Amino acid sequence: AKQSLDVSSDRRKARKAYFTAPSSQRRVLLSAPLSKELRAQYGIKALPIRRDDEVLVVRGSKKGQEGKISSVYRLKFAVQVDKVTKEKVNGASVPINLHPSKLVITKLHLDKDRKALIQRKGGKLE
Amino acid sequence: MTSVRKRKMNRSSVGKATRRNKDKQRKINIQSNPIIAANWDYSLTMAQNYKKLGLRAKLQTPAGGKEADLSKVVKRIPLTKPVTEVVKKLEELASRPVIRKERSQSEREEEWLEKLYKKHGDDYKKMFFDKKLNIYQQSEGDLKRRLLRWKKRNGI
Amino acid sequence: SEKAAFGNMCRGGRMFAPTKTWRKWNVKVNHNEKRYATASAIAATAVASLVLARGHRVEKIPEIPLVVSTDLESIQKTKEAVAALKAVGAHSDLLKVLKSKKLRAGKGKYRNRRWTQRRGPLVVYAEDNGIVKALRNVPGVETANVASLNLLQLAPGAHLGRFVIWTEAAFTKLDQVWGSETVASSKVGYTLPSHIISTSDVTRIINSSEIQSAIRPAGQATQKRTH
Amino acid sequence: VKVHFDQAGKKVSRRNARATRAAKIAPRPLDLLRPVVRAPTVKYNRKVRAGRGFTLAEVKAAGLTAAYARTIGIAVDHRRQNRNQEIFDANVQRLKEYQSKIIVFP
RNA sequence: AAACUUUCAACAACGGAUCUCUUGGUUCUCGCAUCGAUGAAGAACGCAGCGAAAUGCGAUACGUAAUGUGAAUUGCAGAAUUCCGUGAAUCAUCGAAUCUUUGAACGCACAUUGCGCCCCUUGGUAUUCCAGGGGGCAUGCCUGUUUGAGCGUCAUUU
RNA sequence: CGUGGAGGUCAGUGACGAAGCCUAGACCGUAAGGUCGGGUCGAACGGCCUCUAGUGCAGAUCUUGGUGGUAGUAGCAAAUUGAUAGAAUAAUCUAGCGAAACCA
RNA sequence: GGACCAAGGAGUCUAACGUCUAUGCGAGUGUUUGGGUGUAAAACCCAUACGCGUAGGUUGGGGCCUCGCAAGAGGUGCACAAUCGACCGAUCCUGAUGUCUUCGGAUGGAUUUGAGUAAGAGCAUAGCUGUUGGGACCCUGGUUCCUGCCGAA
RNA sequence: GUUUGACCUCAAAUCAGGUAGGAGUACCCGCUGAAAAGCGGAGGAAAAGAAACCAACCGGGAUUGCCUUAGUAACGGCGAGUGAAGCGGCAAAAGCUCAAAUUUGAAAUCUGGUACCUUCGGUGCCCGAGUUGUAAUUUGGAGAGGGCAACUUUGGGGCCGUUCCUUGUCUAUGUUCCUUGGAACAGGACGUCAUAGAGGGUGAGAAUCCCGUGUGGCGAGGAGUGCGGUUCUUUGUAAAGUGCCUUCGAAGAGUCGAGUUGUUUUGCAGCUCUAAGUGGGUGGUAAAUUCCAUCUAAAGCUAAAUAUUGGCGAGAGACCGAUAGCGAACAAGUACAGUGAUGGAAAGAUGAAAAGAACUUUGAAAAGAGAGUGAAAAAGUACGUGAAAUUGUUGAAAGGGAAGGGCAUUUGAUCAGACAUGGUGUUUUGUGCCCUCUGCUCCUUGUGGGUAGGGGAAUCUCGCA
Repeated sequence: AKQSLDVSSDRRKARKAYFTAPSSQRRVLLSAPLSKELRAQYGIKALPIRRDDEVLVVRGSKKGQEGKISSVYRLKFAVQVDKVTKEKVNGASVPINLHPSKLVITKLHLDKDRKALIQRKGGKLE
Repeated sequence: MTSVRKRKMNRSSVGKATRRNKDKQRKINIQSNPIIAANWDYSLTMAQNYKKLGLRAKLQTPAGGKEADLSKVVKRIPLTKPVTEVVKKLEELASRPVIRKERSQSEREEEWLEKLYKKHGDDYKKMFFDKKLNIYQQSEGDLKRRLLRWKKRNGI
Repeated sequence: SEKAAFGNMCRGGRMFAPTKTWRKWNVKVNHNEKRYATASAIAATAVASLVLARGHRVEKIPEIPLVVSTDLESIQKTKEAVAALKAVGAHSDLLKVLKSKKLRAGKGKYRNRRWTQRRGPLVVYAEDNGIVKALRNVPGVETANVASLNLLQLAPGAHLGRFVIWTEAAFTKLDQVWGSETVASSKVGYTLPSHIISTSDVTRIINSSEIQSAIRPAGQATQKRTH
Repeated sequence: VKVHFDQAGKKVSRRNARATRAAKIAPRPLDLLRPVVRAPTVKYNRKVRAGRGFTLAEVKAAGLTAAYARTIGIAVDHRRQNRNQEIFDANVQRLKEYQSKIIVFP
């Protein structure tokens, strides 16, 4: 359990931390676990998701679907993946706001910041 | 949290100047001797850790009860019914002589003594009543002390 | 709040009996009386009809009071100590506690008291050798030095006889802690207190031989109704 | 009206002080070397007690100066007067035992 | 007999009671010590592509610069990142700047948008005159520098 | 007997529906009350042994909120570029808007 | 005193004495100002002080024993009560042996005296309650569940 | 000398450098003060604080705070009641600086300006300040001058660590099958981690999905002398300490005190008077022409233990759950009211996702109706749930200027009203823990428990069918 005094376990404080979080903390919160293959690739379980990479959906009503992230809607703690949309009765399209805890990353978009992050997290990066 | 200041600081875009202190105030580093910093344990107490050292933690007469902590078995009285190590290390360190320097003499005044040594020789009653080169009129025996220090330094 | 219409019946008025801080919170207890309660709890933990009477899954354990070697204290990893309690046979009690995690029915759910669950084994050690870290993560288990022996940990909810596991050195050390007629007390001027009745069974005394000699013959044990 | 709710807390804080001060004073005790002193007031005149400081003359009888003795951690009171023999002698033995058990770093 | 009245039931109204939550209070404990003339707090006026309050800012105006992180922001619109980076972000951090008018409020005044004075810079024919830009100019007290004054006292034939 | 909260316990109940509401539905209690059916409903809640209290309402011309009658009545600035309109000549009716006092 | 209805809404807390009851110990009792300890406002341990208390007879008579089949008889007698005592302190006289001329109380009386001696009972915690004071049930009016038992002036 | 100059005083400076104010004010300290308000001044604490103390003892020993002293002493129409202190135990502990006699063989002291330098400063030079006294030394516990004997001691930097602060980063284990569900984070089966089963989020109760949590690790930038190593220097007849000897050996005056007045319950203040130096203050003491005790007033500083409804932060709660809790969970000191000082509300919940109702049509417009989304509009921005009072329609009944209930019964309407369907005996056949033979295994070792193989019911017998 909670051993440090400087850690707190109040529900009210925790929700006030969660909903009032700044966006730089949110991309740390908006994290998705990698695949078994990507864990076999880099030796690492979960990562902060961004928009350029590719993912699959492992829960929800749209389970067993996949795609590249269109945009990360950090303000709603959510992430619009391309091609997973509800088509309205006008015919227009609106994506389902997914949540990265229910997602599994399939193909990473690797960058120098990303490669250095994998290196600092102990990754066996090729 | 009902002062106007606290509510504005809550609603502000600044964010609270938050620092966490309560974890690190329990733990202390001892900061003073590296030997005690080695044998310090951060687990026992000030009291238990000083006892495990061998140093007397509080001087005298603690209020309350110490831990007698069950070192031995105490049996009932029948009433005659009918038929050191770190202490040793610090003791070596305090026993260790520091590399000390002998307090030498200054060049002008040892030269002054050298003038006196050739003017009078060794005798002190003549050099005590010497005006020239004893203008500070040094004490009878201070002369002896400085000359003996000068001789042990130089010139036997 | 101190000052924070004017009626107890009123909306927004001051309430009847503003709750003040200087109402008594802590309660002074005679020290011998507190020690007596702890002694009765310790004596009750042996019995294990009491432990079943509280509710524990101790039906397959080796004996009572359950005593394990002192080597248990030297375990510093959670999985090993849990496997050790499997090897004991308190596994069913642990599974009871683990299944028993329910959510609190009150408002106090959102007063940081959200979850509730039963209590399990109590491990008594003479000396820590990493055992208290190893059992910290498994739920329902609570460790105690023999010097403390917390009554709240002993008889939770004032129900006597929590399931208690002893280490070997702790069980010997209990003589040091409470004394006997042989070992003194290690507590200043304390004595393990006496009984007012020696034999715990009254029906044994009644049906012994000699009361059964001294006593007139009995009735029908229900009255024969006449008229 | 005041209630000591902090009675549990302040003690903890006080031991924190007794920790933290001790951190700075790491070999030395927290307390000085105080005299053993018999009490006044016939109700208490059989009682012996911890006193404030010894005297000049007693510390001289121990074989050191009080100005140096304050650096050794021996509490010294000038305004006390030594008037009993056995008090004086017992406190001298106390000073000697304290001298026996210290090791001083240069 | 209908209409009306009463009662009951059904459905529909009205109403917000109950239940369940809760970025709110309330109380206790622990640590820390930090506002100004280097212009506080407080007031006013503005600043967003599209804002009313809330927050933030000061004409460099929902900000500039710095540092870190590393692709967003999001109601719409619109830039992008040469993306393997000197780099988005209503991001974090924040140590360099800007800081409108007041306000202890400070050039004098003040029911005036009254009246100034001094210094520095530039230009308009510029040696005069004018225009622009910039910066100072409150009181008390202390120490020192400089300038005086006093029928205060004294000296003044080597 | 009932209510909020607390310790223990029933490895109690619960999205195959908790709590709450309704119930010209049944049952048990002398009663305080409790149990179930059905309907509605959506996320928590109970029994037992104890603890604790801001713990039980019909009234106090009690507090707050909601809704009546009065009453389509009084009456027409009673609250609502400028003002109730329409007709009676530009000197009663219709229309529109619409109270309060008081109320075992 | 009242238009109706919903919710809210009135003997709470604390301090000081007092009875009762329960509990621990017992002529002692009281850990928690404080110290040590800790899984940390919990629990556990406790030095020195302090607080409050402590510092004969007769008649019966619960019972018990003996005898008596029983009825009863005899004996020892708890608590407590009455009597007669005793002693201490007081009470008012006696006023010795001595006596510093005013000191002294020896002895003998006398009544009552007293939570007196003549072999302890208290301390601490909790609960329920009595009186008083803090706003102290709420604002003359109102004052919130049932049943049983007792029940006046 | 009618001149010139020292001073001294007082002015002036758009001269240089500094500083005061105001806000807040929980705690603190002063002043004023009723039936508290007010004023002034500070700080993280403040104040107080190193005895002109307390005591009467076998004496104690700065201040502060806690427990006890103690509801005692004392006071009080000795009425109401008011109401201490010594000691003891504890927390915390810490002590210092001036003012008095000369450095007179050298004002040895410092501000300021300037030039440099390693800049919370240093060095140099020069103005000044200052003898109407700035330094060194000495504050009674003495101390100073010498002398003797010895010993004993040295200071200043750097740098790198450490310590402290502010940060940054890394550090476990299922998203395995089935059911239900719109959504598994539910239920069941099988798991793994744990010094991590605190907490939160993710479309329902998530250790194992995510963030964290726990354990440790690696940094970064500062603060800093706290100490720990290195390194560079520091002496100049420099500074200090201890014992003995010798010679000396100076301290708070409009104060102490006295009277009075006010004020307080003895101090304080005002007015008047106003001292001493083997002095003075204070207290006991008496066998009395007393003795003894105990401090040094009228100058100053000092951490810590202490208070803290304010600030800056944390962490908690047998607290309240939207008429409660702050007035304010919400664009609350807001809207609003008052000329002002001031007073001061009401107001939380769509859904998992707005997926917030495309399109057709009525309709000025408001509102509809088809249609559709959604698990649910029995969730439509009037929105969780949706009670009562009260309203509308329909049905039934009753009434005709009828009011309500209690009992008891009809009539009408209506509801409930087996997942009941077995037992006993006999008989047929078949099967197995039935029979027989051959085993294995657990201990609680017996009046045991589990379990295998083949055979048989041809005969018996039990159970089952």
